[PDB]
Amino acid sequence: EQGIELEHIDSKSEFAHRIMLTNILRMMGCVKKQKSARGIETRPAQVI
Amino acid sequence: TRGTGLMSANNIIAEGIEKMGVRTFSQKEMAFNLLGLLTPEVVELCQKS
Amino acid sequence: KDTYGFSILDIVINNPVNLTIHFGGEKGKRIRENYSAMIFETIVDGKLKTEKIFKEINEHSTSYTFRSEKG
Repeated sequence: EQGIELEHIDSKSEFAHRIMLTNILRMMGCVKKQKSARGIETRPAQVI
Repeated sequence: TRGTGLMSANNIIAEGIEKMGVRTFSQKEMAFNLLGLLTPEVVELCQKS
Repeated sequence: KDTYGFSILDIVINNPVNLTIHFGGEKGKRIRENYSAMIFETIVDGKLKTEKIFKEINEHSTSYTFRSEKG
């Protein structure tokens, strides 16, 4: 995101926000659900 | 980190920034730093908190 | 499940060929300690000989696998 100041925040910035935060939280959630559906409690995934 | 899609446009001032006594990193150096967080000791540390 | 991180019901129902125990987190560390403690004491020429079951499991182990051929 280059040259996008506060007043230029539009579709592209919202999509970038989705990629870099919202769907990262969703990916963590998906891994949590897969691990719990299989009762895995002692093999945690380190998120960097 | 010099050389990425997020910072490439700033390679030309890295030398002066370093002259201030600060350290910039090559991508290889930063990857080595990050892989430092996957060693067993840091992994156990993360499991603690 | 609480002591050794495996379900006997699961073994009876599904009969897996291999079974891995993971020693991650606080519960994982407690289970690993349980595994480490147990031993196979024996008498040799009238003397105790304390071996250790699971010689592969030490305080740096992150898992352990039970193996078999068909289940």
